Amino acid sequence: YTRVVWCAVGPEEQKKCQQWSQQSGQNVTCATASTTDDCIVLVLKGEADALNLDGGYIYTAGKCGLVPVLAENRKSSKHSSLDCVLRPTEGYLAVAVVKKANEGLTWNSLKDKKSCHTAVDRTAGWNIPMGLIVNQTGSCAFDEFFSQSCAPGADPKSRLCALCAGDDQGLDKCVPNSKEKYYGYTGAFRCLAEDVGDVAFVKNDTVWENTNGESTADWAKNLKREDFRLLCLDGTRKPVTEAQSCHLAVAPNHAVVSRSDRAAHVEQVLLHQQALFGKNGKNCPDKFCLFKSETKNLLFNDNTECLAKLGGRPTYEEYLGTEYVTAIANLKKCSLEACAF
Ligand SMILES: *[C@@H]1O[C@H](CO)[C@@H](O[C@@H]2O[C@H](CO)[C@@H](O[C@@H]3O[C@H](CO)[C@@H](O[C@@H]4O[C@H](CO)[C@@H](O[C@@H]5O[C@H](CO)[C@@H](O[C@@H]6O[C@H](CO)[C@@H](O)[C@H](O)[C@@H]6O)[C@H](O)[C@@H]5O)[C@H](O)[C@@H]4O)[C@H](O)[C@@H]3O)[C@H](O)[C@H]2NC(C)=O)[C@H](O)[C@H]1NC(C)=O
Ligand SMILES: *[C@@H]1O[C@H](CO)[C@@H](O[C@@H]2O[C@H](CO)[C@@H](O[C@H]3O[C@H](CO[C@@H]4O[C@H](CO)[C@@H](O)[C@H](O)[C@@H]4O)[C@@H](O[C@@H]4O[C@H](CO)[C@@H](O)[C@H](O)[C@@H]4O)[C@H](O)[C@@H]3O)[C@H](O)[C@H]2NC(C)=O)[C@H](O)[C@H]1NC(C)=O
Ligand SMILES: *[C@@H]1O[C@H](CO)[C@@H](O[C@@H]2O[C@H](CO)[C@@H](O)[C@H](O)[C@H]2NC(C)=O)[C@H](O)[C@H]1NC(C)=O
Ligand SMILES: O[C@H]1[C@H](O)[C@@H](O)[C@H](O)[C@@H](O)[C@H]1O
Ligand SMILES: O[C@H]1[C@H](O)[C@@H](O)[C@H](O)[C@@H](O)[C@H]1O
Ligand SMILES: [Fe+3]
Ligand SMILES: [Zn+2]
Ligand SMILES: [Zn+2]
Repeated sequence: YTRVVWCAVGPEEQKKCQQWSQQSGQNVTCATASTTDDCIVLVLKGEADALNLDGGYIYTAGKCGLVPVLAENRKSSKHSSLDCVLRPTEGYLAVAVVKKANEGLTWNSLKDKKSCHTAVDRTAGWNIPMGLIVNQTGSCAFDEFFSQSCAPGADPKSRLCALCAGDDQGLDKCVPNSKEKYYGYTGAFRCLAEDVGDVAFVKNDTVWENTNGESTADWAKNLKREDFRLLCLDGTRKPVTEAQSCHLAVAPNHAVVSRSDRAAHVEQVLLHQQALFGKNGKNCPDKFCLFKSETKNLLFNDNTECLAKLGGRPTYEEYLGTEYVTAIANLKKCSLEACAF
C-alpha cells in the first residue's frame, strides 16, 4: 500500500491531522494549506491525495477533474437496518437563523441588515442564500445587499468582511479557515449568537448542536433554542423545530474528493481508517476519534456517523444534482466551462 496524504485547511485541522497520522502509524500523513482552494491545488499537483469538501467546493474541484469518493453520513431514521456505509445520504437543510428578539425581521426585510456566512463559495453559507438574493433582486451587486457581513474569503477591506474578527490577536481577519473566529457553521452561528450579525446562513444541525447544553463552549453554554427563529421563503418566521417546512434548500452532504487516478486507493484506506477511528471503531474513543473535535468540525463534521459509499459511481454533477449545479452556474455569472486554476 501507499500512504494517503490528507490536506488540512489551517493550523487547527493540521493538529488533528497530525494526531490521526500518529495513530494510523503513518498510513495517513498530512499536508497543510491556508485555504480550501489551495488544498485543491495540492491535490491536483499530486502533492496531497484527499480532503472532505462542502458541496460548493466540490463544484470547484469537479471543474478541475476531482471526483467524489465517499460521503459524510449522519444519523437518519429511514433505511433503519442498513449499515451506515451503504445507507443513502439524505442531505442537510440550509436555513437562515435569527434571534426571536429581533421581531419583524423576515426574509423580505433582510436588505441593509447584518449577515453571518460560513464562507464564500459554500452551500448553506453562500451559494444558496446569495443565489436566491440575486434572483429576487435581479442584481449581481450582492455585495451591496447587506450593510455589513462576515463572509470568510471575501476582500478583507470590503463590507463583506467588516464583521469578521480574525484570530486571538485579531490577525487573519476574514481568512476562510478556522483561525477566523466567525468561520464555518459554528463560527457563523456564533456571529449571530453574539449579536454581531442579524442573520446567519447555516444548516439546521448547527442550531441544535450549539443550544440547550449540547455545546459546553463558553459562548454557547447559555443558548436556548426558543431564543431563535428560522426565516422562511414565504415571509414567515418559524420555531427551529419546523426546519422541514422552513428551509432555503436541501444541500448535498460534504464528501471526500480526490484525483480520479487515486480514487480507488483513497477509498480503500478510508474504509479501513473508519473501522479503527470511526463512530464504533476499535480505537475510538479509547485512543482517537476521527469524527470528534469538540464542536469545531475539523476535517469532518462532528455529527458524522460514517463515510458512505456512493453507488451509481456518480460524477461530481450527478453527486451535486442538476438543481444545485445550475443554481451555482447562474450565481457564478455575477463574479462557465473550465476550472478556476
Ligand atoms: C435538524 O438537526 C437536528 C440535529 O442534527 C436533528 O435532530 C436529531 O435527530 C436525530 C434523528 O433524526 C436524533 O437521533 C436520535 O436521538 C435519540 C435521542 O438521543 C437516540 O435515542 C433513541 O433512538 C431510538 C431509535 O431510533 C428512538 O426510538 C425509536 O426509533 C425508531 C426509529 O429508529 C422509531 O420507532 C417508533 O417508536 C414509536 C414510539 O412512540 C412507535 O410508536 C412506532 O411504532 C415506532 O416503533 C421511533 O421514531 C422512536 O424514536 C428514540 O426516539 C431515540 O431517538 C437515537 O439515537 C436517535 O437516532 C438526534 O439525537 C437529534 N439531535 C439532537 C441534538 O437533538 C433534526 O432531526 C434535524 N431536523 C430535520 C428536519 O432534519
Ligand atoms: C436563479 O434563477 C435561475 C434562472 O431562472 C434558476 O435556474 C433555473 O432553474 C431551473 C430549475 O433548476 C432550471 O430548469 C431545469 O429543470 C427543469 C425541470 O426538470 C424536470 O422537472 C420535471 C418536473 O418536476 C421532472 O419530471 C423531470 O424529471 C425533471 O427533473 C428542466 O425541464 C426538463 O428537463 C428535462 C431534462 O432531462 C427535459 O427532458 C424535459 O423536457 C424538461 O425540459 C430544465 O431543462 C432545466 O434543466 C432552469 O433551466 C434554470 N434556468 C437557467 C437560466 O438555467 C436558478 O435555479 C435560480 N437560483 C436559485 C438559487 O434558486
Ligand atoms: C496500515 O495499513 C496496513 C495495510 O492495510 C495494515 O496492516 C495489515 O494489513 C494486512 C494486509 O492487508 C491485514 O491482514 C491486517 O489486518 C493489517 N494489520 C492489522 C494487525 O490489522 C494496518 O492495519 C494499518 N495500520 C494502521 C494502524 O492503520
Ligand atoms: O471557483 C471558485 C470561485 O470562482 C471563486 O470566485 C474564486 O475566488 C475561487 O478561487 C474559485 O476556486
Ligand atoms: O442521479 C443519481 C443520484 O445523483 C445519485 O446520488 C448518484 O449516486 C447516482 O450516480 C446518480 O445517477
Ligand atoms: Fe456545507
Ligand atoms: Zn424543500
Ligand atoms: Zn452516472
